[PDB]
Amino acid sequence: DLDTHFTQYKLARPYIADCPNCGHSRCDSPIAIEEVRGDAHAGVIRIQTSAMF
Amino acid sequence: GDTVTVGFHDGPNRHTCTVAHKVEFRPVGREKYRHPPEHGVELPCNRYTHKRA
Repeated sequence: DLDTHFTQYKLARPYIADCPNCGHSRCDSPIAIEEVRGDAHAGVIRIQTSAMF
Repeated sequence: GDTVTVGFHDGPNRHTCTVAHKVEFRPVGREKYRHPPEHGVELPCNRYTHKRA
């Protein structure tokens, strides 16, 4: 579908926040990780980042 | 990990060397880690500085 993608893109936009990537000591990135989820038996995980894909 | 390796390219070569040598991740305070989290209490630690000279 494309319509649902439009409703996703109708008003959403990326944003910038902080992540504790300690390779660079609390950097602020567009790719800010938020609440990764994994409970599937097969070992799959989905992650909800801070950038539009 | 267990074996430390370092490698850099020049274009024909990968120039990699390896040393079998134990490496450890020592947690401060009283709670074991996998990596220190974003928030919590502060403690006095010791580590190698990052100044040129």
